[PDB]
Amino acid sequence: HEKVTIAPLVLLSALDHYERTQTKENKRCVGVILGDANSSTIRVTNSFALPFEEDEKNSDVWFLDHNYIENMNEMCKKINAKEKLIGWYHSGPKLRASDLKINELFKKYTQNNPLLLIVDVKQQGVGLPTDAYVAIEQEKTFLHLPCTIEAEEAEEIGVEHLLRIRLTNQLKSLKGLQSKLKDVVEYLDKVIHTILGKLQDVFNLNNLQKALTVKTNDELMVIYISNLVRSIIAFDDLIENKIQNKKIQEQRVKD
Amino acid sequence: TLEPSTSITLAERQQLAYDLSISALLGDKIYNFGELLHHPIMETIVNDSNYDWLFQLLNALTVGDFDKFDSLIKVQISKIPILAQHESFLRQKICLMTLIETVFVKNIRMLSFEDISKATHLPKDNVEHLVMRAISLGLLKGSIDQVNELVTISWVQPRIISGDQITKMKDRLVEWNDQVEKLGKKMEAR
Amino acid sequence: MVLEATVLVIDNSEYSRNGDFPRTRFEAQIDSVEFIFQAKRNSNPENTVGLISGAGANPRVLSTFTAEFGKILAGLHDTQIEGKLHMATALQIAQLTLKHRQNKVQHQRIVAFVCSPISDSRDELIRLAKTLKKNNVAVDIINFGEIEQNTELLDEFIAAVNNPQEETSHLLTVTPGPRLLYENIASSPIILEEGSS
Amino acid sequence: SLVKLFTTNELMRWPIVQKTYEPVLNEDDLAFGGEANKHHWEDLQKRVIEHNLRVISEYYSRITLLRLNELLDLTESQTETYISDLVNQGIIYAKVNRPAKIVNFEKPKNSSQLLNEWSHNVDELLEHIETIGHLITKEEIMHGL
Amino acid sequence: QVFDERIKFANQLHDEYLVSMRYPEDKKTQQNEK
Amino acid sequence: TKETVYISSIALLKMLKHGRAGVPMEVMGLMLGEFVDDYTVNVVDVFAMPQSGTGVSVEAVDDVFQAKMMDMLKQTGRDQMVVGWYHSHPGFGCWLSSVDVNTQKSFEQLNSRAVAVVVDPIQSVKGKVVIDAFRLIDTGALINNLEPRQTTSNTGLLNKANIQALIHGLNRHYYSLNIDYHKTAKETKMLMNLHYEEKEESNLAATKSMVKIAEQYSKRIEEEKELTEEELKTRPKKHLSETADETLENNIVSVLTA
Repeated sequence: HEKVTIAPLVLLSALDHYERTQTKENKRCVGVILGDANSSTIRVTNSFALPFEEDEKNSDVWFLDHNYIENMNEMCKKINAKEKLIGWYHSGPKLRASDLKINELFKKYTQNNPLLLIVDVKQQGVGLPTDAYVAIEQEKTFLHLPCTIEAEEAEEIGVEHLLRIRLTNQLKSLKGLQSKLKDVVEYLDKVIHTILGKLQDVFNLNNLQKALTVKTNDELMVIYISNLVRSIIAFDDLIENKIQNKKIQEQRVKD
Repeated sequence: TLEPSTSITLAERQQLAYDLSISALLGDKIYNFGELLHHPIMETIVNDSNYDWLFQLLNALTVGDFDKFDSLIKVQISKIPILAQHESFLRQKICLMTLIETVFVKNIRMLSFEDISKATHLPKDNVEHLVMRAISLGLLKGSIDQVNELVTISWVQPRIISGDQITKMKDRLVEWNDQVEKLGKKMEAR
Repeated sequence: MVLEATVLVIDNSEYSRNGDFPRTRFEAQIDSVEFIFQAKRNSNPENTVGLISGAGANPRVLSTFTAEFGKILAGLHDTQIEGKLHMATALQIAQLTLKHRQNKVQHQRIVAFVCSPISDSRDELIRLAKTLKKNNVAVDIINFGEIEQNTELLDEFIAAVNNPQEETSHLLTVTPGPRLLYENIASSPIILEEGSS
Repeated sequence: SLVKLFTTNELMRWPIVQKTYEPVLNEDDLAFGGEANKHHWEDLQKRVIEHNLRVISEYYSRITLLRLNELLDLTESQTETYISDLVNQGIIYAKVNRPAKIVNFEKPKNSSQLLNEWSHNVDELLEHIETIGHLITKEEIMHGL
Repeated sequence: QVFDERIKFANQLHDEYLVSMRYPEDKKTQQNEK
Repeated sequence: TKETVYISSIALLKMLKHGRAGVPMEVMGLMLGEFVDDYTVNVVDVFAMPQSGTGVSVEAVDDVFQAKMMDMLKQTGRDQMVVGWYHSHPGFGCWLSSVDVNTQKSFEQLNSRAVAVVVDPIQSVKGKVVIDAFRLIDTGALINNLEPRQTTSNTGLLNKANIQALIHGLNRHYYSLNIDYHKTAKETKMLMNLHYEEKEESNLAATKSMVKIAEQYSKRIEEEKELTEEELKTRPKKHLSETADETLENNIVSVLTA
């Protein structure tokens, strides 16, 4: 599959618009992304904002500015001519049912499949909660793609200036287990379709991990053997330094 | 596209059901009767005027009685050579998928010849043949061992529309969440 | 007359798809937009006219406020003439559209052409008229053949926003007598006292 | 239709058709023009044996010589002749056990190969966990309606 | 089980290496040198 | 004298990206924010001006394009006027040219509080952005001779040559300043997203090394044997310690897979 990369310039741009647009009472701020989707790795080097207002009790009322789309063409094209509109982004933690109708408005300006980017403004997740989706023909479905961080001279300089293993993964595995656990509890309470089909894929593919235990410990002892021959070398860098430090002490006594 | 518009009357719905009743019975692709109970197909027609054999097909395929298929399909239908070959293909797939969930406990999906032969009333020569054909179509993965008299079958079919394992797999997620949380607390201490 | 923003709404429903006008009114409604556009454009050198089609296509935003008719005419040919006219969600999204103007001192005005009775309830129009009255939103309702086969469902919307003609709440009805297209809005207080007609 | 039967070949009905229906077999017009009934069937029987051995090698882990001879419709000498030839060509690797009168079609794997395939499953399980994780929000429209 | 004790024996002398080597260097810092 | 100039975290990332247009081609763009008296310059948002072939001159500024963009920024939540503009001088130090003096003087009648910022993205690759600002004089704290710009502290003049020679003598178009950044609590975790999405990549690298576990340790042991002979024939330890460090990272992490 393809890849999606979001620069920290786009990250901080979407996260700052929360307090800039006075977004509260669980609302969203619809932006726009600028990148090159022609390659296999989608990289967004520019982003902007758009005014968005939606009623809480009415999902059929939403405001969008299509005039600002033509305003960035008179600006960005005079600086970077390789910037095009590959889609938009949202500041909400989870998508709603209105995103299906938003794709009809941007399909004329975008020259390719629009990209759906979701950025969590609450920062309540672990790692990179920012996710991306690609709308294709199912009627329509959203194909998720992994999100990475852009590494370039135009970003890491500003990141290092403002700012300056398994234990982290343990908290990440709990998020995947509790997500499926709470989904079953909410399902049984509201009743007594794609999740039920893919749910048993994990159960039939951790009692099954105990059959290879005989072959698992075969390569585990090699790790300790590699550490045993390395442990002897560890003393070679120590005792040798003790001999050198002893010769330094003999010169300090004569002083 | 027939339900929203374009002659939504029951006149075209009863005529369309004649095509699905013949195709779903002979079709070996997705289950046998599984797709009939999900989509409201039989609910749009009546129970009389040669529509009765479609409703009785559910109990005939579920029980597995061979004598029911003789009286269910007369000579005006079974005379086609297609159903003559598919006459034995209906009871082989359902009884094969039934033995998978029956023997399954934790890690053991293994079957044998006596469980398959007594269920389908077929000789051991057809156990390594008719079942092998379903494996090659993508329904199953594991194979059958003729020497040691052991049948090792993997899990492929997602088994849609179950509902019994939903309450059983709920405790599986709790068991997985407790083992990770127990090992996760030891990582913070040391 | 003065500097103001006008939001136009085109009606596309089962009645517009059926026999309406010998010129295929859906194409003549495009000319009806040209009639009011040339009148408001010649009045002031700077004007903002929007286009929103909410009938049968679900609420959408076609083109924003612009002083040229080039992009307005091309977007109408790609729309759909089927569906039903919903003015409940069409008028609510037009209020937020009024904020798209540059100078907020401009007069807010909404001109909508209703050729068919709406199937939506009238309860949402009661609270909508009271909100538009506080912001002084000019309401222009053009009813074509709506009062014949059905009553007025927008009468309750006009009654709550009811104000003298110097501000808002202007209710009009197309004359059933045969006449020219641009003459229907000439006698009505729409293009009167403007640059052209 | 015979192409899709390469994987499902049971060898049972093949000699029945091979001895009855030969439309393109012993009669050639626009390509070979025909040669002889034995020449077209000389390499034909050798290939049909190869189609069955590929299925058994990809299905049966081990099978007795008594049953293998009944599935190949050959003798004991003709059975090991075509099997041993495919081993030298680098196609099918099968260990024939004479005392047990069986042929083991399971190829040996090292400890690193068994643990490598186990690593692909762990990365595959994370794909299903990630996929279902995003389906909760996608299916929230129907659940939250 | 035996391989686990070899790591314990290797790291046991590592901590004692810093104690034995660094201690005699404490007096050379306070004493005045040329 | 010195003062405190606050710059938002979002403004720094945009100025570094704008300066990437080209090294030989100088870039210029506007800024937004507020002020506290004369001693505080708040930089909140920045604007990107179009390029010009005149090399950032007084005639390279377009007020028509400026008025159209600033009116559109009001719908995006920007209530702040223009606090100045930044001009990149890559490859050199922080100094003002003869063109920048005539260009900045033209904006004195428009906004007397405008600030001309000199950013150097070439020398900023070291992890700390080298940047300097220059502000016009609205007086009101000065008139003839006074002492504005409270809280003189932190660094000194530095810069390069011309503007360093005169500080209090001519304060009009140039004088030294300092750079400060103010971040909130929510802006701290914004840059923390670099490190279960990343958990899959941890086991993904272990999958490739699972089949290569025999090949990886084969090159490590044979390398330690060759480095041992070099230490014996010396009668070194630096190259030997580097190999043991890579072996430690390939062992404990590989155990974490179980």
